[PDB]
Amino acid sequence: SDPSSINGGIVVAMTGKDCVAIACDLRLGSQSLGVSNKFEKIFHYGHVFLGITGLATDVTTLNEMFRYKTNLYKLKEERAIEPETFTQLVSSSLYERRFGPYFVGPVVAGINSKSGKPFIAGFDLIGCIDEAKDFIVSGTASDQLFGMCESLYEPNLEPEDLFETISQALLNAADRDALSGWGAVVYIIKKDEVVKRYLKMRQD
Amino acid sequence: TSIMAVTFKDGVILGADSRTTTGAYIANRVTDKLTRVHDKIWCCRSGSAADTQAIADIVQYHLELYTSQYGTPSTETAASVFKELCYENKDNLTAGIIVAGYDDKNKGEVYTIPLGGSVHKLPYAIAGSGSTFIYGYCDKNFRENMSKEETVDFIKHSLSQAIKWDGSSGGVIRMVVLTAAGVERLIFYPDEYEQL
Amino acid sequence: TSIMAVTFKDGVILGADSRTTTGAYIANRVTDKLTRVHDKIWCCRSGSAADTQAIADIVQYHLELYTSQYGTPSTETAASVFKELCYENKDNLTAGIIVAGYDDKNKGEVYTIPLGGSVHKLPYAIAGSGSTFIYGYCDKNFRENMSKEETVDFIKHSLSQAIKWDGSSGGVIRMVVLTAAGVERLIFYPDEYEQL
Amino acid sequence: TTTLAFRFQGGIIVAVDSRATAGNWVASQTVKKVIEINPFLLGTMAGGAADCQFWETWLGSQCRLHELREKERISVAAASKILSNLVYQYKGAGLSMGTMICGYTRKEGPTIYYVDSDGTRLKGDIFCVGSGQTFAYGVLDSNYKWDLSVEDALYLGKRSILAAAHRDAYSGGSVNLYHVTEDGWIYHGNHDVGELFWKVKEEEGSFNNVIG
Amino acid sequence: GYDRALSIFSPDGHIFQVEYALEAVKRGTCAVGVKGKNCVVLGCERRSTLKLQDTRITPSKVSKIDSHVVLSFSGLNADSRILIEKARVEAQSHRLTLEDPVTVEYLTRYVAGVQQRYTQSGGVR
Amino acid sequence: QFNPYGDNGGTILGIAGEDFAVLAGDTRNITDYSINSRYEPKVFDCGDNIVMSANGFAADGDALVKRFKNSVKWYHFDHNDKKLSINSAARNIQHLLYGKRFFPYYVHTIIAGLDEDGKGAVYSFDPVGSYEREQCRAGGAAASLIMPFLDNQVNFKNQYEPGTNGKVKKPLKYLSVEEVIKLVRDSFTSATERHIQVGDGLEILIVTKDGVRKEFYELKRD
Amino acid sequence: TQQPIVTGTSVISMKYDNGVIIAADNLGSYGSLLRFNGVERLIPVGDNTVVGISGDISDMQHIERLLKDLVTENAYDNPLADAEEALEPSYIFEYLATVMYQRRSKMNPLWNAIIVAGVQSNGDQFLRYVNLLGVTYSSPTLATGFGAHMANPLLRKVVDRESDIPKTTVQVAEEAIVNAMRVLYYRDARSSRNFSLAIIDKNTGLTFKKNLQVENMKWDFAKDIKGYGTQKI
Amino acid sequence: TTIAGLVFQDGVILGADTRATNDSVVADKSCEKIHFIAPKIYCCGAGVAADAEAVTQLIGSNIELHSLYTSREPRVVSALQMLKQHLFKYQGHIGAYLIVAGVDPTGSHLFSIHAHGSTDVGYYLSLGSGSLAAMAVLESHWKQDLTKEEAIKLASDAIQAGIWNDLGSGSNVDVCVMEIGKDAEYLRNYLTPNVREEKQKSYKFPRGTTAVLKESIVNICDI
Amino acid sequence: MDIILGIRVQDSVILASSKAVTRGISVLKDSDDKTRQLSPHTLMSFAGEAGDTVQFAEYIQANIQLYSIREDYELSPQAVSSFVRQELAKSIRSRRPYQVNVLIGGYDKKKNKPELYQIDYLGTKVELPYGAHGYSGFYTFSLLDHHYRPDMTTEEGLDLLKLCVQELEKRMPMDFKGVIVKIVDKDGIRQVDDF
Amino acid sequence: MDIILGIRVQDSVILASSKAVTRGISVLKDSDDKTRQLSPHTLMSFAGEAGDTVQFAEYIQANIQLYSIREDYELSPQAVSSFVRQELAKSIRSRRPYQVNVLIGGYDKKKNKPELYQIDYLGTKVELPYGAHGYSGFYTFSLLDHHYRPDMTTEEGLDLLKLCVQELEKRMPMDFKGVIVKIVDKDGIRQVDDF
Ligand SMILES: [Mg+2]
Ligand SMILES: [Mg+2]
Ligand SMILES: [Mg+2]
Ligand SMILES: [Mg+2]
Repeated sequence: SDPSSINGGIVVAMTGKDCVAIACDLRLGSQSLGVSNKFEKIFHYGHVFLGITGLATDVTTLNEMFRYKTNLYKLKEERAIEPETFTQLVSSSLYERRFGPYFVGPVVAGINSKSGKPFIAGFDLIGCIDEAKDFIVSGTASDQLFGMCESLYEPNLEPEDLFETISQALLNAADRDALSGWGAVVYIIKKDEVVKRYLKMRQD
Repeated sequence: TSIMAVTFKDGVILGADSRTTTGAYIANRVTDKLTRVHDKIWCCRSGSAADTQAIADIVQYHLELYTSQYGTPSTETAASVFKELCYENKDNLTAGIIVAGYDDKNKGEVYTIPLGGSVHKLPYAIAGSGSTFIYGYCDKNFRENMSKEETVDFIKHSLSQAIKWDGSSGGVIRMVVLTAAGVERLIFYPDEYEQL
Repeated sequence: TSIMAVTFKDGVILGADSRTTTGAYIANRVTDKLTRVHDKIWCCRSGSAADTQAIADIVQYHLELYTSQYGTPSTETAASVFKELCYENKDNLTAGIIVAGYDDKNKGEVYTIPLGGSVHKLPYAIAGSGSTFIYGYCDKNFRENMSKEETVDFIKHSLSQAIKWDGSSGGVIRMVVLTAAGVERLIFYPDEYEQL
Repeated sequence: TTTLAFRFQGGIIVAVDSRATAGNWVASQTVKKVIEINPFLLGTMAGGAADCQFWETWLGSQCRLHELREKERISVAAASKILSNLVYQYKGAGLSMGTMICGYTRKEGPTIYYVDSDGTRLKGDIFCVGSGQTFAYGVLDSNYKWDLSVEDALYLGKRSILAAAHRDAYSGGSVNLYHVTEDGWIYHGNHDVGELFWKVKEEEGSFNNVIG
Repeated sequence: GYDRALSIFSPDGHIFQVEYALEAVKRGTCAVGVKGKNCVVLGCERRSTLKLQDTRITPSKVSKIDSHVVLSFSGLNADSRILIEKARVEAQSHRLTLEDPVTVEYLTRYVAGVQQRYTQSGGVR
Repeated sequence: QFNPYGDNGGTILGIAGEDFAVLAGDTRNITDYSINSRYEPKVFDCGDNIVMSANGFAADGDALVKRFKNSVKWYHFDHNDKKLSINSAARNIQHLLYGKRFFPYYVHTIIAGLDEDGKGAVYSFDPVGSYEREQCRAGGAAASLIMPFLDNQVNFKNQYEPGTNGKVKKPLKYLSVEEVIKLVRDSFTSATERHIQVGDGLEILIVTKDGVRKEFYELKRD
Repeated sequence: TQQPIVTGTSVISMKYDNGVIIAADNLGSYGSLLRFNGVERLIPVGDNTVVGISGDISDMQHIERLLKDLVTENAYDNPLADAEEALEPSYIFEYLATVMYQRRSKMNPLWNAIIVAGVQSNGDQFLRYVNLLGVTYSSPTLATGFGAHMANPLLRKVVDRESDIPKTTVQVAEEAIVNAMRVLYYRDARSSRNFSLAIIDKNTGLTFKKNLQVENMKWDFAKDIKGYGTQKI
Repeated sequence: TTIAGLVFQDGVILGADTRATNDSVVADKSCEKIHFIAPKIYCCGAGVAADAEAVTQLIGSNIELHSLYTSREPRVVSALQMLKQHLFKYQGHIGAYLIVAGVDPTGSHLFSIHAHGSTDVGYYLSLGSGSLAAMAVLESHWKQDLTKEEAIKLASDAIQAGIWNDLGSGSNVDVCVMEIGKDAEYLRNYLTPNVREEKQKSYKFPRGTTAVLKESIVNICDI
Repeated sequence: MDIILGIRVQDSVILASSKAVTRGISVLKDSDDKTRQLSPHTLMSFAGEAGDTVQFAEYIQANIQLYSIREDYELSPQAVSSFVRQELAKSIRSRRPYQVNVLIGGYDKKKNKPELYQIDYLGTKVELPYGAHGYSGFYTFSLLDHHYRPDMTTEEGLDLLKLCVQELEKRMPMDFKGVIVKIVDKDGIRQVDDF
Repeated sequence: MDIILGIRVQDSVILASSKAVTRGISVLKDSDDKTRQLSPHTLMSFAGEAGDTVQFAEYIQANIQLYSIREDYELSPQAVSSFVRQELAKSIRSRRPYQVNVLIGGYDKKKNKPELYQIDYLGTKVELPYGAHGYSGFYTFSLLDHHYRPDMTTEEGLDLLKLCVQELEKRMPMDFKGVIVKIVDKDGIRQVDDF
């Protein structure tokens, strides 16, 4: 009945030294029934990464919407959109549906190509921006993620250390949520290389 | 309903209108809401007519049996018996009762028992739907140790206004005077009190 | 809320308390409920604060535009504009407004506009939650063609009682005097009016 | 929750998952859903955890009193009916129970009774109860035979819970196995579903959909 | 209710009401039970003081408690009907709850228990 | 309509070591968005080397603890001052809770102590009396924030040995009392940051063969 | 199950170095009608305890009678009724807390919030709260209703933790209580100007102050406030 | 949320806490609830956080265009009128509760604004779940002709009362001071009374702890 | 429980009752016998709320068996049906009523006649040549009205019953997993094992 | 409508859809084809609310056929599924939403690969090796998880499907009256007439 917890799933994002990480589980369900173990929740538009939890039809719809908008942005601006600007575009787009909202929990992650500054942001379903220095959490196990991140996180982690921290935060949070899990992906993002890693986890 | 009781120098006076309504229909225009539980202990009834009559009949029984054993009860004792019934059966009662009485020791006393079944001893009390419209008037015009004639005028003027504004109140203004001299009934008709 | 407007020999006086509540919390204890729609046409507001402010702002706009075209509007005209907004939007408004004004031709006039959006021209009017407690007092004490000092006392005593009994009313008593001489604001503090 | 029990040549297999949830939140992965009524009788937990624990512990007390008084092992029929008659008295009050009472006596042989909080009492060969019951039934129905060995039957019960643990969001954690014989039940271990899944995937060639 | 202790100990450690109940049994018509290898036989005396009796309808001395268990008695006839009724009810109650008919030992133990209860309950003989 | 239940917030945590047990709880008591008390003890010594906490609706929590303490007293009278073992205490608490099955004590109960072999023991109860022995159990408001962290740091879930890449699990080595207390403190500090009902103070009761000891630590008061 | 009819608003209280202070206004409200202006809601029990009660007044009068009956009962066959076996604050509280929890457990509560303030035999300060649900708690400052939201923040600035209690004198504590009562009069629509205040001190005993008034009120700034936005007159 | 506003000698000051809470969990520990409308007009936002931000930005945009059109510096009464008329139109469905303060050619002003569109004038105001705690402090200590140093003290004290005593409020204190004839000074993290203590342990993992199925390079570069 | 049918022919009563037991989502059993022998020549089939059906049936069975032992005599089908009706009629104004519908098929050894009684959960009794409970009558009664004769043999009664079950299997949405069929005549009660 | 199953094997997609149409009390039909050919190598099966299912299916069919004529070209299965998803995603925030769940089985002639897409009424799209809608997955997925291989032949896929239908016929309460089975491969769409 609650649209934000029909399909399930989680996203977490973290900052490190000259890098950001964003990660998500791979489950899509119909309440108790597991439907797909390949439903990725992280997308990218140039060098800006967008994770989206919540109702899966809206996750797909918003991805297609921001692809549309960032493509037109690029053609007109003659440059790729930056994380700070994209964050405002996500907020605007969500708030324009104030009284018929998309049931989602978006998360932005990326590095500003000109300043080199790591950037993360989270939103509620109507576009309120949370621009955290440390970490952003989203989804059906957001409480569990808050608990993991708040203890596991320390600032200025190197990319390969940050990978371990965000992975362990996601995995152990997902294992305490019925509607999350069934595989996981972690993106490690630096200024001009991005590594994607699929994690091995319990499949129940 | 508009009811009040007022203490004065020689004792206490209870006052009431005579209207009983079922919705907007006046079921009885000459109701007697001033009721006797003992020789010089009376009460004014508001709320459910069934409930307040049932209570008053039980109290009258309790004070009659009290009198046979222990002699004349105090007004405080009568108020206590009313309170006991109202408080213990608060879930199944809609009763707002003012108890007024005359002792020779204590003189005129007034106790008000609202919906909850609490007791409040007061120099005067007002109650019933029509009382809302005269809180201002009664507070400005009441004095302690008034004469009989002044107190009759105070009650007459007060209930006149309560009747004027409240649709649920109307008819005749009945009064009962309680003093050492005895028990006096008074009645005041519309043509008298409306022109005040 | 306790609000009133009273006509007298030289014109009209509007009076109000200053309490605004959200449930039992007093959100503002120094509210100004006497509001200006034209130079010598004011109103008292009761009901939804949002609604009455929205209405009063629209009326002020209508009378400003009236004045640019047709000269000074009558108090009756102001009451009519208020009524039109209240009556046509009765389903979406909770507004109880008293309109008071001074012409040189008509002198002091008072119009009350209750919830339904009806209009009633009166010698004086009372409204707001606290007005229920002073219907008796106001009816007994109002006279036509009072002096300024008598009318100020009448409003001060009346709203004093309304404040005393109504939890929703309180704070300072604000007043606005409308005469040929001009517009005078008055304020009365708790230590003054509580001892009356 | 996923609980199953089935009769076969070598007695009864009982297999259960270990997960308990409160909404989406996974409260426990280490729940004991087989109640050890006595050394010869087992019961399964589904619906209300307290209702199943309390009244099947109580059932053990009534079975003990029976054999003291009658100098003989209580039948599975009589044990199950003590419980069903008890819960039937409470019908309407809001008890929540779905359980298999499992035993192996001389006079009856291996016997399973499905007992339930609206008063149902059914004898049967195969039962599956819980949110993941439909998944377990699929594996059971297609592979069940009377002439299964004890080893193969234990695996079938283990594999059927795994099927449910994978698909059903409210089932998982670990698999507890029991084998009921005439001389009593025998515990066949706690098996983590995480470790079991990968083991079964590789050895059996199943779950090709899942990347490992 | 009538609570009077009728069955009580005497100085010599006897309960006279229980012993006087045995004297009522001594007066009753003779009953005998003999078990063979694959049967049991119950024999009963019928006193021939009473002729003109209707033997079709007169209460028979042997009573079925269930289809597999019988009860005969010696003593007060009216008293025996109360024990027979209670036993018959218990036999059906046992079938209903245990899903098995009573053993002969169980049924005996029940009837014997009822008899005992009436030797230390108030207001009963 | 009269609602007989309420929510006084709070969070509690029980951990069973090798030869010890801890039961920790925050000292904040709340209703809605108001603080009732910054120091209202929630974990109690019940005698016989058993510690108890009934978190949730504080009136039912106080009632249950009071009744259990009394049950320990009467166990001594009735059974010749025999020590009530932790397993026996647990079963007794089930009957206290299930006794009100149709008007429950609205609490999540945890007890801690030592079993009859001297090993650390924690038992966990739902409101109507279903119970289980456990190694690690958080209860109350911020339980969802604490348990994932404990799975990872006590039981070493999802942690494997470097160089093997998933093939060899990190071995389950035994934690000392000092190590457990560090994890308790860090759990509650993290919970305090992200849960509004958790804060003010942390009281930990430690149970060993020597007896029951107390430790108190400040938490953020916002 | 009932609903409260005639009601009393906030009871506020705090500990200081040698004892406790408790206060409550003299009003019995009938919904939004300020019906009864002479209601005493602080009820002393002996010379060492004061019970402050808010909520339903009929239930308060019942509790008042229970406490009066408690004192009578304690005196029965008790030569030390006015000495070692006198009623303690802790005894009175536990009794009330038992009654409150039992009544809620029969789905028929006494619709009140109660603060028991007093000083024990050994000189220790006693201050504890109980309500219609049987919920209990203790703190250096306690308040009911609106007092919880407005008085506690002010009183906690004086005594923020246990170690602030020995540093707080009776003059400072009373001052804080009196100021809190003024703030409640400004901001609580079901309060009154008239209140009672009780001090229970381990040296000077029970001082009960009746007919106090909120004074030194700031209203003068109201004259300059005009309209709700754009109005200049 | 605890937000407050009060006036002093030749100015007005706003205060706000920095905690955002969805249900019982703290979503953000350092958010800005004092919103920019114009260079010398600011707005404290309570209620629904998105609504308070969105409504201030829309009115702030329209105020800027108005300022350019009229060649005059914007007035607080214009921001007030535009906000209330917008909020009234939506009948409370935009759940914004705001305290608006600023300096303009007319002088210094302080208003409150409720979700349904009612406005109030005040010398000291507070809104949000911590308003009662904040107002207790303001009613105790506010006086006429406060100095700037006294005003900042009182404003932060009012917000602190909310932080400590309201579970809805927490973390740090933000302040904005608007004085006549001066630039407005926005003092974010004016007070920092809730820094987390150092942790007992370090939870940094050994490298290789996490099991990995697959590794791949993501192409983010233009074709 | 779902379908229970009854048909009284010349010299016997035939009762047909479905085998399925469904608990919401899954069919838990496909061989359930929804009947109890009350006496050697009286059979009762039943359908209604889970638990209550069997509890009621076994309670009736116990009482009739008690009567048989006490009197050394079998009650007539009419007498048994009146006893059952009264218990259901008592039940309907209880705190929690038995939601159980029954058919009672019996052979009266005194009159040498088969008898079928239909009793619903309210205690509404009717003697019929053929009967059903729930939706079973909606599908089958048009066939029974057409083909039924009072002088039918047992074999003709079974053939007419097959036609009724075939119509149920065609037009009913639920899979009731076939029927167990039992015959009540002068020799007692027996089950038709192939149907 | 009730059960719709899909399985993608080596070189084809197999869709199995129930034949029953029930309107409350009675089964009105037992030969209903719950599918439409969208293009020569794309088939869509459907289940959901009465009326809306066929109206939606035929509306999609018309639009894909229109595209085919305009461009003289067959859209890929992926393209068709994205078009169908958008229409359902548009629908869910309408005045009255289409309550329709679909499976799209297609053979991509460019890539030489079978493709199965599962789309629910909300517009939730997933590409799968096997899929179902409603309660069908609850019974069948444990069997498919066990036996499925990506290199299965069409004959092996049909045998695995028979096992799924047998399990449905055993444990489902409703009689869905068997299934029509259709195969989508490089040669187009054909119906398996004996199943
Ligand atoms: Mg999971
Ligand atoms: Mg699972
Ligand atoms: Mg009248
Ligand atoms: Mg706080």
